[PDB]
This record gives sequence, structure tokens and C-alpha cells, in this order.
Amino acid sequence: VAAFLKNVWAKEPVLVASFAIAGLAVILPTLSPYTKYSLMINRATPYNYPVPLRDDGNMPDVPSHPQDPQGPSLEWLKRL
Amino acid sequence: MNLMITLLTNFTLATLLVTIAFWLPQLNVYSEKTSPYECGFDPMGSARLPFSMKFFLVAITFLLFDLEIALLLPLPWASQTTNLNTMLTMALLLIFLLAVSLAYEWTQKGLEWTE
Amino acid sequence: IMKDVPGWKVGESVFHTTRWVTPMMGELYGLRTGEEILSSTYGFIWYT
Amino acid sequence: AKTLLHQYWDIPEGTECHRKTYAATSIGGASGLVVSAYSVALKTPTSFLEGVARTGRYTFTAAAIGAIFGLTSCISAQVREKPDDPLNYLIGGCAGGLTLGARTRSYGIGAAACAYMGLTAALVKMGQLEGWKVFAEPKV
Amino acid sequence: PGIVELPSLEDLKVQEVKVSSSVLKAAAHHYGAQCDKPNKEFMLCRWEEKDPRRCLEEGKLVNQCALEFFRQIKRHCAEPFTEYWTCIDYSGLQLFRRCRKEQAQFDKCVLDKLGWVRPDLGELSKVTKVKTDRPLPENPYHSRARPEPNPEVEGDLKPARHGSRLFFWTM
Amino acid sequence: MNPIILIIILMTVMLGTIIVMISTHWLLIWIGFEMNMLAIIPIMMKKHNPRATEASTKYFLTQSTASMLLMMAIIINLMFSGQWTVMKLFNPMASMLMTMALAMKLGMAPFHFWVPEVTQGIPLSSGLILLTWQKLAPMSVLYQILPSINLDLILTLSILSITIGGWGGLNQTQLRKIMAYSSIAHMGWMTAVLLYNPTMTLLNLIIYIIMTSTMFTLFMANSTTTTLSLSHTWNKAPIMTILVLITLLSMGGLPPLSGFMPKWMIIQEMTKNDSIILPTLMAITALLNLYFYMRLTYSTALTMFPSTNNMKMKWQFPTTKRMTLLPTMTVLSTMLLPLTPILSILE
Amino acid sequence: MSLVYMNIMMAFTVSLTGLLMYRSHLMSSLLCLEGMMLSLFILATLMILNSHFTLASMMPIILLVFAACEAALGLSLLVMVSNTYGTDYVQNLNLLQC
Amino acid sequence: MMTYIVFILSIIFVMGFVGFSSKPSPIYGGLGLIVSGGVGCGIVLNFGGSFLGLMVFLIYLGGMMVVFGYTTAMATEQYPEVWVSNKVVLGTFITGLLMEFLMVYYVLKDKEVEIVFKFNGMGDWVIYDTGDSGFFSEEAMGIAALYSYGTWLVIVTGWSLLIGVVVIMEITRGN
Amino acid sequence: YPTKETAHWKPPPWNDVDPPKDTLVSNLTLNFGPQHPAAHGVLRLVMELSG
Amino acid sequence: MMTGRQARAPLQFLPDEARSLPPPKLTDPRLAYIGFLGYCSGLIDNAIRRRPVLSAGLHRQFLYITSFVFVGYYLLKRQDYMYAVRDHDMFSYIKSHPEDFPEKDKKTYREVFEEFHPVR
Amino acid sequence: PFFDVQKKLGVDLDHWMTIQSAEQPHRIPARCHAFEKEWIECAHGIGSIRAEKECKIEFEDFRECLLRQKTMKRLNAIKRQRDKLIKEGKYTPPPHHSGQEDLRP
Ligand SMILES: CCCCCCCCCCCCCCCCCC(=O)OC[C@H](COP(=O)(O)OCCN)OC(=O)CCCCCCCCCCCCCCCCC
Repeated sequence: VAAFLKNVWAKEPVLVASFAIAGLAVILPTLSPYTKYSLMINRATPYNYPVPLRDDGNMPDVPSHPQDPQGPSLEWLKRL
Repeated sequence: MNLMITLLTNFTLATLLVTIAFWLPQLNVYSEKTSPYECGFDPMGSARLPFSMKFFLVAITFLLFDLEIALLLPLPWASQTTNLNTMLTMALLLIFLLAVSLAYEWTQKGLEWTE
Repeated sequence: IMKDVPGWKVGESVFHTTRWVTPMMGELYGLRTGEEILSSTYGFIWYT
Repeated sequence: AKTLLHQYWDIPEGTECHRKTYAATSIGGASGLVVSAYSVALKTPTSFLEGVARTGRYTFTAAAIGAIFGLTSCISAQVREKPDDPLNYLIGGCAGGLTLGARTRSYGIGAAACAYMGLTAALVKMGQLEGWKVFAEPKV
Repeated sequence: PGIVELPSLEDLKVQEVKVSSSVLKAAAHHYGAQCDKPNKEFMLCRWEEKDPRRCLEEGKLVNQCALEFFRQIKRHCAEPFTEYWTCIDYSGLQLFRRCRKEQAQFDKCVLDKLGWVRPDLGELSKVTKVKTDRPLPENPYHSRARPEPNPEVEGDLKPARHGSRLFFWTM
Repeated sequence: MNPIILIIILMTVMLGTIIVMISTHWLLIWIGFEMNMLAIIPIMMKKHNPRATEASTKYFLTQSTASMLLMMAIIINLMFSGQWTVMKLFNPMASMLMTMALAMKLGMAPFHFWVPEVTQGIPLSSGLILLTWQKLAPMSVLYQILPSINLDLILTLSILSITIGGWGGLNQTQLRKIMAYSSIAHMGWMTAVLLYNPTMTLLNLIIYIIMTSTMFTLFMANSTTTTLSLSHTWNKAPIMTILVLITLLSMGGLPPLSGFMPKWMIIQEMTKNDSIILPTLMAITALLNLYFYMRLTYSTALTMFPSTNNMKMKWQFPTTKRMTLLPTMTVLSTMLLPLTPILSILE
Repeated sequence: MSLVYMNIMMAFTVSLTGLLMYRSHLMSSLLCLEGMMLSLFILATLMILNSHFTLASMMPIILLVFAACEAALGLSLLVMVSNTYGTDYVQNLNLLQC
Repeated sequence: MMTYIVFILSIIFVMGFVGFSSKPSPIYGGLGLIVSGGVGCGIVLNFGGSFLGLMVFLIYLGGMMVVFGYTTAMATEQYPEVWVSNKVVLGTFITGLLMEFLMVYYVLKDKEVEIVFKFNGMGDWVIYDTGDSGFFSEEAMGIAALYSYGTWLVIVTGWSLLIGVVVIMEITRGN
Repeated sequence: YPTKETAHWKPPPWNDVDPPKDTLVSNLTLNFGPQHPAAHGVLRLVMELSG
Repeated sequence: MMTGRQARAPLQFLPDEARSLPPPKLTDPRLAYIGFLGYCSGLIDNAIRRRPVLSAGLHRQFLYITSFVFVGYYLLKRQDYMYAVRDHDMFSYIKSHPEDFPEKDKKTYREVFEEFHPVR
Repeated sequence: PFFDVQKKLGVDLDHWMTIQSAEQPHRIPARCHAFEKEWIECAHGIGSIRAEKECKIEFEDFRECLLRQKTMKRLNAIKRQRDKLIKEGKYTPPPHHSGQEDLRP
């Protein structure tokens, strides 16, 4: 299979380069760990309005102020 | 509104130069000046004969590939989604299907011109 | 405007519900001049 | 083509021959127009004049069929004083068949059309009397 | 149908926060951090009952709160705020990143004078909980009574009576 | 043709049919129709003669125009409904346009002109694929929208196609034109009952598919395309003459053969709703269909037409054709009448 | 409804009468077919954009894709027809009449 | 008058449609369909969907140029009836234009017409919406969501196009 | 049933393949004449082309 | 007809409720008739290929009979289930709607009157 | 033959598109989302006959939200009467409909 690769690189190198680039683009998002950061960046973009929920009394996880400690923060987007 | 003003300004700039190119100079029009130009000799037949085309298959697949790239242009906005893996898979699969169609035409001598 | 026309009732809703509906573009600027019509309806699309 | 039939059927039979004659002539004219239009579409005439002549001949033939059918049926129901009877429509159908034979200039077509159109006209009167449905709405 | 309802013009009158969009955009984070409670009460009610005719007093209250915040701003740091919103307003797209110096100046003056800390990144998009005293609207959609559903098929499946019962077929 | 390409094209045709059959969206229905038509175009161009070009062009124009009417009806329903679900139509204009689109796709009179020409101009296998497979997706869509079809329009189309197919089948000596006119008559028979009981339409569809598949396989096995070519089978294989005799007897609705079961159940269902004139007219035009079937079976089975000298050379060689499922399909097309209450499984 | 709907369906009806009455040129009927698909596209996107059916914005792209696919099929069939006879006249397709 | 901008664009739309549906010559039919596609892109751009108008304009321009190449190869004759060169073409063009202007005059007088549906007389600015769209465009986001929602649509479209290439290559084979 | 209209209707061929009816293909005859930079001064190439 | 019945539970050849019914016997006349149809198809398969009809390929005729019997058995089970569900639905609807289905009181022949038409 | 495969298998192929009130990208609502919700919930599980008999009010109100026939009809009546009143000379438009009134916000 090395002789065939040498022949096809000697004859049509453009097709070899295109096949290599396409294979790289196919197999790289499977093995790369930075894609989840892109997912979270896309998720954490505020297009809508964050409507608040009615305080019945039993919801200590949801904050009452934007400066409260509880809630999803974006420190990792600053550090990365 | 500004785009129609711009288009109208360009159009009446273009049609002003043609209208002053038809009435200004002195004309000497005969029944020899306006004959078709065939390198000095009389033409042998009409210019409305069927001018046969050899690249018909490439034109048909140009239609199909133009529509393939028409489907492909929402990609910068589609990269702003949350279901990122499915979008990536469908984009890759569409482009791979385009390449498969091109390769099948290449292996079947479809891009080679007739005669 | 509607004083002489018989069989007319002002403020009539064409829907069968009492739910508030989004005001139609012609239901808001129906009686106003054409400059406001062009500024509100086609104003953003035409803007440069 | 629905309001023409309802314009024909609302008049009581054997009462006014002229309105029934006009209504049945309208039915015949509509039939002639649709038949002639299909004929010139499917079979191309030789020229413009031939096409309009064929169309006019067809609609005049069918208008004559309707006119004398309605006149004969209303006259028969008036003379006999029995309006809800298929016999009047049988004579009307035979008179129409004789008219078709005169329009085609043949006696065999005239006799066959008399027999068959009399049978169909009598059956139409029977269906109008007993409410027979051809395009019957679903029930079960 | 029914005559549509509409509040009178005396119910809609209010003092207006008459400032440009650059004034709002410059002090957007301080306004969001300081005046969260009437804004969020108004937003919760407006999203809950889906009616602007029933959501008027809260709009009145949010206008008073925004005007009070701006009147507090005018008393202490009028000149750094003036320079800051001018530097915002020069930009065509009103970029935040072209006026970081006026950002620091306004932030320092406000923090030393009144003690307001700007929200961090991702904080003003947080979803909060609001405690209010209005009752929950039972029917915001004004839905009528739903039609009765079809009865459900029940019972054990017995064999067919006398088979097929189709013409002459005995089974 | 490359067999890999042929297999891919056939699976794509089947995929378009099931995409129509399983979808809950009008746009997906339309997509399935388009992909089916554009994948069955080259099957009709397998032999590359001018008649195949004519048949493909006429079929393409008819199916294209029908698809345009289908899309217009879909868009009008979207306008007046705001949704896309495959159910009844919320506009009579959309219902009428959809009914005419599916009639043009089914080859129903007075949109019946393309069917004998397209059937004649293409090979026997492509004609079989057409007349059996392509006549399922319009029937499925018609099964979906039966609350919205105008009764007068569909009954006019049904009796018109029955009369026109029965009349046109009397003047043909080619087998494919005969089969196309018979197909027109059978679609009239099925859609006359669709608004009353669609299970009857499904049963008629299944029996007609089985019967016409058996006959097309018989014609392929004997390699005859004209009646005078069919008349040589008694000198070639008399058992095939017996088979075409019994299948032509069944195709005319002659009891006690299985082809009479659909017409019998149509008459049974349509008289529960007090419609008596219509099934009688359909019975008489079925008699016309039985007439040209009788003419064919006089030509091929009950007489011995003169043969030629090279038939001896054909005697010396046994057949090696791939007559797939021919005996099973012949048995199902002939003797399925004592198993009539099997039709309840289609409910 | 709106009068823009009137003009769009009226254009559709014009191109429908154009397609159904031939003028001895198959390619002109193909052009009328593309006109009908363009009218369908315009009508669909007008109602979709007016009623704010945002998820249905992907539909007319697909409809125009299949329009062009069937147009390419029509052009290929026209190449075959013009390679058999001298021209593309629709009266030459009369072999299947006997 | 300017409030009737989409009305004027739709009248140019129908004018081009009746110009090229007379079938004078496929060159002039191509010119007419180019005009109709451009003004339809204009119509749907005032309705807000600029991307859809640009795509339909680009796609139809490419298709019209390829078919222009085809008719210069295949559908041409000695003396093409460009316009006015044939009686029936000029007659049907005048008939269509007269009918269209007749119904425009009718709807601009009674402000209501009944051809099979019922059409109103005002401009189509009334049926717009008074709200804002925020920080996104609805049409662009829908065709973006084609990738993340419509995987089945992508699969059937790509498969149909690939077998369409196969279909057109195995049609123009000759044997 | 033969009639006046159905008089010229021949049956189709046994193989359903017609002869190709080869009409003249009308090759375009260009004139690479003397007033041309390609022709070296004076050369009248009468040229029959298929496109 | 029963589309709304088989609407919430789609594409089931034979639901769970079909097992409450007696299965057909292996000596069903219908199943024996389907096996006979398979035997006839085997004879035709032998006949059209110019083989001896009653002797050639006994394994083929056995497979024909067996496949016909199998498929016919399942089809008969479905048919009996559909008739059972039809009757059950009909009786449940008759029970649920007592107004639309009155109890007719039959009268004996001493109370009725029927016109006599003599033949002479 | 509506061989419904999607509910049998549990996958969805075109269910997300078929109605106007389904899930949208970042929850963009349609113009008549509420009316479609009301008509859908009115006519669920009762069949088409009972849908056209027992949800006629909801369906016709939703259809009036879609095409807006009666809204433009009333607007046409108001516009025509105002034009006739202006031409005849019994009406004068108020200053806030003329071009300036020191607008509210
Ligand atoms: C898995 C990766 C992603 C795959 C999907 C995406 C693909 C993107 C690129 C699309 C390319 C489309 C066109 C492909 C055409 C191939 C067939 C062809 O035409 O081959 C011809 C060529 C020899 O040229 P010739 O015979 O003279 O051609 C006639 C005139 N030129 O023949 C050749 O040169 C040989 C062609 C076949 C062998 C190519 C080997 C490339 C190897 C690259 C390194 C390995 C990459 C990893 C993946 C494995 C790839 C096999």
C-alpha cells in the first residue's frame, strides 16, 4: 500500500491532498476534547430573555439575584 | 428606498451615454455597412443554425451542483446551534454526498466532452 | 366616523374570544398618514 | 350545470310550456357547448371557419333536442292532465330522437334514438318521482 | 362578538425616561444589577398573564424605578457618565470595546461614590426566582370547556358470533 | 445497464414509495412522489429506442403537471390551515386540485391518454413495474384524504374511466395497450367505492395487482407482445395456453374465479347506501372488458392458429427463463374465492 | 386575503394555461414549468414569512431543489429527443398512435 | 402609491409571466423568466426574507443561462418569433395583459374582488406585525435549523440529488 | 376495426426499434478568412464544424 | 372503518388481545384448502418447467404446502381476531346507547292484519 | 395504507414541522401559536366529525387569525366611510393623525 501511495502522489497529488484533508476533518472532532467547550459556549449565548420562575418556596438552587452565588456561572469562558 | 434610488441613478447614467452615442455624430448608413462580419467574405448560411453543444452533461450537473451549494450556504448560521454534533454530521454527510456524485461522474467519463 | 352607518358597533372584536390578541399592523396605523406607514411597515427593510 | 337543472325541475309539470322549453333548451345548449369544445380540442378542425361551424352545428342540434323535448313533454302533460307520469316523457324522448334523426338525416338513428331516449326520459321521470339517487351520499 | 376592552388614556399616562439609547446602553449593567426586583416582577407578570391591559401598574412601577436610578446617577457622577455615553454614542454600532477607559472611570467613580459593583460575564442572563403577592391566573388563555372524549373500549374479547356472518360462509 | 445501478435505482423507487406511505407531512409526500418519478424515468429508457424517448417524455410531462397541481393544493391547504398533517383538506379548492392531481397520476379518464402510449413504448418489465408499483402511492394518498373528496367528482371520474377503458379495450391488437385500458377500467372500479368503504379499495388493489402481475409474467415467459405472436403458444407450450385461458377468464370477473370477488364486494358495499343504477352500469361495462378478454382467449387457447416452420427449432430447446413466483401467483389469481372472508385482515 | 396573493395565483394560472396549450416547442413548456415552480416558491414563502412559521423556512429551499432536479431531468430527456429527430418539436412524438 | 410597492412588484411579476407564457421564443422566454425571478425576489425581500430572495434569484439565473445555452444549441430556427412576428403569440400576450389590467382596475375600484377566493383592495402593509424580532432573522434561523432539526430532509435530498446525477448520466447513453 | 383515420397506422416493429432516420446534421460552415490575425495574412479556411 | 380503532396501536399484525380467542385447529377446512392451493401451485411449478408433474421434486412440493399452511394459519388468526373485535365493538355500542336501539314489542298473528291477494 | 412506521419505531421524521406550535429555535413564537394551541387541544381524540362539529368556534377564530378576512373587512368599512366623509365635508382629521403630536416614548 506504500507503493500505491507513492504512485498516486507521483501522478495526482491534488487528489491525495484532498483525501488527506477530508479524512483529517472527518476523524478530528471524534478525538478532540475542545468540542465540548464549543458546545457550552453555544449554549451559554443569551438570545432570548431569561424569564423568572414563581417562588413557591421550595427552590433553593435557583438564585434570587444575578449576583447570587448559586446558578450557572461563566468563569470557564474567561479562563478557557 | 436608497437602493432603488441608486439603481435608478445607475440606469439613467447608463442609458444617457447610449442615447448620446446614437444621435450626435454624422451617419453614413448604406446597404454594405451593416452586413455581418465574416473576415471579409460572404457567410455561407445563417447565424441562427443549430450550434451544437458538447458539454451538455456538465451543464446539467452544473444545475445539480449549484443546487447542492445552494443547500450548503446556511452553514455559518447553522454553526450557531446547540445540537452541534448532528449539525456537523449532516454538513459532513451532505458534502460527502456531493463528492460522491462528483467522483461517480469522474469514474464514468461523464466530464469528458463528446466528440 | 361611524355615526350614520346602521348596524355598526364600535370597538367590536372580530374574534370570538376575550383573549388579548396581538394588534395587526393595519389595526394600529390604519388611520395615520403614509409617511408613518412607510416608516413603520417597510422602514427597517428599506433602511440602507 | 347544477342550477340549470334546478331551474328546470322547480316548475310543476304540464303548466307552462314556454318556460320548460327555454330551460330544456338551456340544458341542450350547455351539453352542445361542452361536447363541441371537447371535439375541437381532441380533433383539430381544418381552419377557423370549420371549427366555429362545427361548434355551432353541435350546439344547435342539442338545443333543438332540448327545446322540442321540453315542448313535447309539457304539451303531453297538459293534454293528458296527468303530470306525474313517465308517459309524457316517453313521448318527449321519442320526439327528441326523431329530431336527432332529422338532424343526422337518417331513419335508423332516428328510430334508435327515439327508443333509447324515450326509455331514459321515462326512467328519469321515475327517478324524480321516487327519489332515486345516482350519486348517493354515504349512509353506512 | 364581544366589544374589545381598552384602558382609558388617563390610566396610560406616566413620566417618561427621556434618554437616548446610548444612555441606556452605557448604564445597562448597573441598571440591570440595581433595579432587578420591579423589572423581574413586571417580566414575570407580563409573561404569566399574557395581557398588557392587566400589566400596567407594574410598567408604571418599573418606569419610576428606572427614573429613580437615573436621578441617583445624575446627582453624583454626571460628568464621567456624560463622557462615557458620548464615547459610546460616537460609534456606529455602539461597541462596548471601544470605551474601556471610560468604563474604568465610570466604574471607579460609581463604586467609590455609591458602591455599585458591575455584574460579571454571564450573570445578567441568569434565571432568577421572584416572590410576589399576585394570585396565579387560572385561565390565561381563556379556554372554553373541552369536549367530552370518546368512550374507551373495554371488556374481554369474545369469539365472533356465528363466525364471519358474510353471505353463506359458516365460519 | 450496470446491474448495481439498476439495483440502486429500483431500491430508490421503492424508497420513494415508502416515503410517501409512512410520512405525516405533505411536503414529504411530494418529495416521495418526485423521487419516485425521477427514479423510474430511466427504467423506461432501458432499450434506447425512439419509442422509449416518446413514452418517457409523455410520462414525464404528465407526472410533472400532476405534481404541480399536488403542490398547489398543498400550499392552499397550508394557507387555509396553517399546518402540514396528512389528513382531510380544509379547502374544497385544494381537495379538487388534489383529486385531479392523483387522477392524473393514476391515469384516470379524462386524463387517461398517456397510459396506453407509455405502456406500449416501454418493455414488458417496465410496464409491469409501472402498472403495479406506481399505482400505490396515489391510492395511499387517496386513502388518507377520503373525508374531503367531492363525491360527484370522484364518481364522475370512476364511471368515466370505466366506460372509456372498456370501450377502448375493444380496438387493440397489441397486448400492452389492452392491459393499459384494462388498468383504467380497474382504477374506476376501485375508486367508485373509496368514499363508501376503503377496505374494498384495498382488496380490489391487491387482487388486481396479483392478476395483472400473473398475466405480465406469462407474457414475459412466452416472449409475446402481439396477439398473433401469442397465438403460437399452443405449438410451443400448451400449459401456458391453459394458464392464460384461466387468467383471462378470471380477469373478466367470471365466477367461480378470484377476479369476480372484488366486483361482487363492490356491488355488495355500494347497495347498502341505496345506489343501484351505478353498480349496474359498472357491471355492463365489466361485460365489455370480459368481451375483449374473450376475444383474446379465443385467439390463444380455444383455437389452434397456424404456426410456422421454425417452431420445430423452438421445440428442440427447453426454456431457461426466470419465471419468478408464476405458479403461486397464478393459483392466487384463480382460486381465492372460497377464502373470501380473508378480506377482513385489511380492516 | 391580500391582493398580492391574487397576483401570485393569477401568475400561476397564466403559466398553467401556458403549459397546457403547446406551441410546437418542448423547451418553452419547460420554461412554463419553471415559471409555475417559481410561483409556488413565491406563494409559499410569502405565507410562511407572514405567519412567522420559522421552522418552515427550510421548506422552499427543498422545493426549489426538487424543482431544479426535475428541470435537469427534462433537459436530459430533451437531449435524447433532439438527438433522435432533427429538432425539438412536440409533433414528432406521435409514434405511439397506432 | 408607495404603500402599494408589493402591488407594483407583483404586477411586474404577472407581466413577465404572461410575457413568457405566450412562448414567443425561449430566448425571450428566458428574459421574461429572469425578469419574473428578479421581481419575485424583490417581493419576498419586502416581506422580510432577503436570503430566500437572493437564493431564488441566483438559482434561477444559473438555470436560465444554462437553458439559454441549450436553446442556442437545440431550440432555435431560422427566423425566431421574438415578439409581434406571430399572430397567436401577440394575440395571447395582449389578451393576458388586458385581463390583468382589467382585474387591477376592478380591485382598485371596488376594493374587493371574488375570483374563486376573495381578495381585498388595500396594500399588503396591513397584514404585517408590529413587534420586533430581537437579535436574529427568522428565515436565516429556520434554514440554519435545517441542519440541526431536518436530518431526514437532508438525507432524502442528498440521496435524491446523487441518484439524479446517476439518472441523467444513464439517460444520455444512447444504447 | 380499421377506419379512414386508422389507414396509415402501421403496426410497431417486432423488436420495437426503429431505423435511426438520419437527417442532415447541418454542420456550421465558418469562414476563417483573410481578415483574421490567426490566418497569416491571406488564407481562406472554409471550415465545417460541429459546434 | 376501524382505522380509529387501530390508530393508537399501529402496525401490529396481532395485538395482545388476540390471544384471548380460540386458535384455529390444524384440521381447519380453510387451512386444508390453503394447503391444497399450495399443492396445486407445486403441480403447476412442475408442469410449466416440463418436469414430470406427480414425481419430480417432492421436496419442492412439500415446501410449497408447508409455506402455504404457515402463512394461511397466521392470516386466519388475524381474520378471526378482526371479526371478534368487530362484534365486540358493535355490542358495546349497542349497550352504551339504549335510546337509539329500542326494544320492539312483537305482536302475535291474531292481532295483526295482512291483506289477502287471491290467485285465480 | 398509512403504514405508520414512526410511532411503531419511536423515531420522528417530519413530526416537528407539521404544526405551527411545535418546538422552534430558541422558542420563537408564531403569530397564531395560541389559536393553534386552542384548536389542537379542543379537537384531540374526538375524531374529525366531532372536530368540525364541536370546535367550529375555535377553528374559525384560528382561521381568522391566519388570513384576517374580517379584520381588513372592518378596516375597509372604516376607510371607505372616512374617505366619503372627508370628500363630502362633514369631517376633519385630528392633529395627532396629521403628522405630529409629541409622541409618547
Ligand atoms: C475518507 C476520506 C474522506 C472521503 C470523502 C471526501 C472526499 C473528498 C475529495 C473528493 C474527491 C472527488 C473526486 C474523486 C475522483 C476519484 C476517481 C478518479 O477520477 O480517479 C482518477 C485518478 C487517476 O487519474 P486518471 O485516471 O488519469 O483520470 C482521468 C483524467 N484525470 O485516480 C487517482 O488518482 C486515484 C483515486 C483513488 C485513490 C485515492 C487515494 C488517496 C489517499 C490519501 C491518503 C489516505 C487518506 C485516508 C482515507 C483513505 C482514502 C482512500
